[PDB]
Amino acid sequence: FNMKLAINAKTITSGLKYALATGNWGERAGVSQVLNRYTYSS
Amino acid sequence: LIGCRRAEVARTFKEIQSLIHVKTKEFGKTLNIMKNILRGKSEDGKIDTDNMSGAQNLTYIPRFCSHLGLPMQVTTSAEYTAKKCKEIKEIAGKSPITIAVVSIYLNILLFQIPITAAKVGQTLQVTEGTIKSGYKILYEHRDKLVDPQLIANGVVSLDNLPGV
Amino acid sequence: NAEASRVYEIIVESVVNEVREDFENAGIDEQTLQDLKNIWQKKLTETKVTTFSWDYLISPDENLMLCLYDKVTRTKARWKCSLKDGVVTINRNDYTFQKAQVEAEWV
Amino acid sequence: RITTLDETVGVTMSHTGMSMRSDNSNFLKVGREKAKSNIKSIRMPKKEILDYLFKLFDEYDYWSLKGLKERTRQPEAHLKECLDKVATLVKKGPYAFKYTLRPEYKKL
Amino acid sequence: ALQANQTDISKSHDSSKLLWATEYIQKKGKPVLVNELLDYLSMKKDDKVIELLK
Amino acid sequence: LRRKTRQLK
Amino acid sequence: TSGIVPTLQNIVATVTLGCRLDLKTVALHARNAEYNPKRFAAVIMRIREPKTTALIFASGKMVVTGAKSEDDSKLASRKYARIIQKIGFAAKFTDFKIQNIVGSCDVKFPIRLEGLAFSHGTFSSYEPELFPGLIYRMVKPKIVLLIFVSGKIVLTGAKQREEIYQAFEAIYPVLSEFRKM
Amino acid sequence: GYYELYRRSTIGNSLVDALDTLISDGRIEASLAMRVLETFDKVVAETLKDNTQSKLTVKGNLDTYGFCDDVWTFIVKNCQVTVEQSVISVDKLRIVACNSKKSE
Amino acid sequence: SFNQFVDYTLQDIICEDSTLILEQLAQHTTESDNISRKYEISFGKIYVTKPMVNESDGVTHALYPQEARLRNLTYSSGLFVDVKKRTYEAIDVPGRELKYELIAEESEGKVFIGRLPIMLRSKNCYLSEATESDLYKLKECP
Repeated sequence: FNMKLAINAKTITSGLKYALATGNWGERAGVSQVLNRYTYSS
Repeated sequence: LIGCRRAEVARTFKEIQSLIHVKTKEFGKTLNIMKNILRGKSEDGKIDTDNMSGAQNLTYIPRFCSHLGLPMQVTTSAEYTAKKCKEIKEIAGKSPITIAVVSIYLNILLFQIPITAAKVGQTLQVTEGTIKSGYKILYEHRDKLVDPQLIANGVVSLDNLPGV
Repeated sequence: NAEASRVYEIIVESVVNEVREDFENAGIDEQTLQDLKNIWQKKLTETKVTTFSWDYLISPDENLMLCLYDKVTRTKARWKCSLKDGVVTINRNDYTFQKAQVEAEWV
Repeated sequence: RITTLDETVGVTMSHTGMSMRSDNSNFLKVGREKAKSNIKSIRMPKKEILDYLFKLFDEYDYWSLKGLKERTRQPEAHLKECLDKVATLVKKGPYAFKYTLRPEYKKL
Repeated sequence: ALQANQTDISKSHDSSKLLWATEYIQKKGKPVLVNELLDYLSMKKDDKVIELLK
Repeated sequence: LRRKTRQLK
Repeated sequence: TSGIVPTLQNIVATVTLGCRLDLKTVALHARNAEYNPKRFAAVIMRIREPKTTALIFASGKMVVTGAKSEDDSKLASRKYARIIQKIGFAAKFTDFKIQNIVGSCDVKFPIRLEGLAFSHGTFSSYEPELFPGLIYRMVKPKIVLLIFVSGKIVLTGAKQREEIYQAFEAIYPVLSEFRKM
Repeated sequence: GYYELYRRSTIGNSLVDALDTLISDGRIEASLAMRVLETFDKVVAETLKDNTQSKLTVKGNLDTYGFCDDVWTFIVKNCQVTVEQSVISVDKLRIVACNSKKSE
Repeated sequence: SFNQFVDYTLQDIICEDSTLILEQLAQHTTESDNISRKYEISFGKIYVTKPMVNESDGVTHALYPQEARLRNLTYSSGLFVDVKKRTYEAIDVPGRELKYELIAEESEGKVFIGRLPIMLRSKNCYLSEATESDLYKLKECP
């Protein structure tokens, strides 16, 4: 038993990154968008 | 191991053995075979540079210092000490891991960071006796193992290194 | 050696006490135990070993050690034996040891 | 609330991934438990083992392979020769994969 | 050592004696009289194994 | 014979 | 050119007798015999005058080792066969072939191992966190050299005394080219 | 099972002489004598394993070694033997040692 | 919402299916093998670090938002959990319920379980404790 292999930290890291990089809330769309920085009010 | 070495981020045998459960003998024989195969297909079918050589100790120091949480200034001093440590024949034959660890330990006590050898060897999985044994050899040549600029400025003095 | 005598008394006491059941199985009388005990003791004191209460091939008076070995190893000429729970006879003198170390150099 | 680690980030990550430290845990080291035990045995004379199998077969009329090798404690290679010479295995019957003494000597 | 290596034919079970007798019989080019068998195993009198062979 | 490995909840 | 001749340290010679032995008999009637069939399938025996060890197998094959000379191995093997003869077994001295010769020497100056490992990459393997010595696999004669920082060379693999000398005479130049300081 | 090596020691030899002398007298059965020896191995093994604490060491030169059937055999010549105090000079000490792990 | 999630929800999620039990039953083949084992992995408290980044060579250092934007890095922190590894064993007498007993092996360390992206100007971000001058030093807009 190697605890370093039993728990794959990549699972949490990728799932949160992929869901936040795209809007695809899974593994709903458009949940994450590139923040507007055209002007402060935007 | 080959992949890490080709990327200039090479690891050590122990570090890879922490994940893949293979004892040393099979690891070494397989590595020698694969290197021959890659060389064979490099000629008939590049592969290696100065990096492919086993020692390449300077690459280990930044990560080993990070595990101990030292500031970047100490890491650069450790790299200089390890780089110049190959001129001494009494230490040059030692394993690159010990060469890097003892150089790191020498600088740890040079800048007076409160980290004892009991934890330096416990963190980098190196016998404490080996660390202190090697430190004695890296004490007769201290003037050649410390960066001239650091001593010139006044950041470090050689009297802060205990002498046996 | 007092320890050697003490153990020897223990051994003979255990033998005579333990063998009684089998003797009754064979239907031999009680007095035979006393005769067996007596003759055995007289033999021990007759040996006068210790004080008592009473070529390339293989071919009392000989010094002999009978024991058990825990582990024996060698290094290129040098043999190291870790023995335990043995009895030795040297120059008509007997000793008993819980552990023993043999360090001999194979010339 | 959750507890935030105030240590240097590099120090906290020294246990993670390809680390110079080796695990000292004895948990679920199943491979270590049975791999440690190992011993070889030399083939004993046929004249003795052959007799041993007959007393064994007199004890029980059906012997499994694993049980037979355990009781004899001999290599399966040599053991197979004598077992086939004395007994036969019924594979398609209800007592499948079990050797039994041949009828020639059993019927006595 | 070989003389002591030889094992007394008084085996644990009568079946083993028959097994060796059958093996010895098959390795003969021609039929062997009872005399040859009696020479093989130290059983001159009428033994049960001899009957079991028949 | 069982699966020699099962999970209890 | 070098002026230094490597010295032989071990010779592994194999001999056959053409007869089947009873290892237990040899172990019990030989002076210094160690027969443990659980670990190995031979009786290990040693003699003192040439100081050699012999692995005598149940098939009549013998593996003599430890002799410092080609002829000394012959004397050791002959004596081992004679000891087997005096036991009573049918043992005759027969084909004697030296299967390996090990020699050692020192060039008397430090050698930069990182250099041979780089310049000669098709022969040399340098992995210094496993073994502190560089491994040079010469192609002609086919011999393996262990090169160390202290300037000590170990030659192994030669089947005659000529190849071990030939290998060293062919390795001295490349070793001198990489002298530290 | 227990080893029979102790019969070669002083106590074992004396017991054999006693039992055989009685056998010659006809007052003891031969098989009964064997029963005595089998139990003799048990008691000697138990008492030696439990009722001793002395430690002695011998240093010398091996003149002959040997191993077979889990029984080592050393012959140490020109050896010094110390018990627990006083050294003993021995010209030839023969050692017979069986396996510590009793063979079932 | 992010502060609530990091502070309270993360601990709650891990305290729902924290226990994983693997039971190795008797496997009656011989009476020398009649013990039944039970291995348990349990999750304890969860810890979160400050934002950090690990380079290719394996060196980890604190990451600030300005560097993350320029270097195409993800602004995230690490998550650690205390793991307890217990093993019980019991004698499986035929036809009886077992009495599992702790067999003197209870290992009890922090285990990395991934990286959590950090919302800026949150409790776990470096800019929550920064003054106006500090933001200017860090090349952040007040």
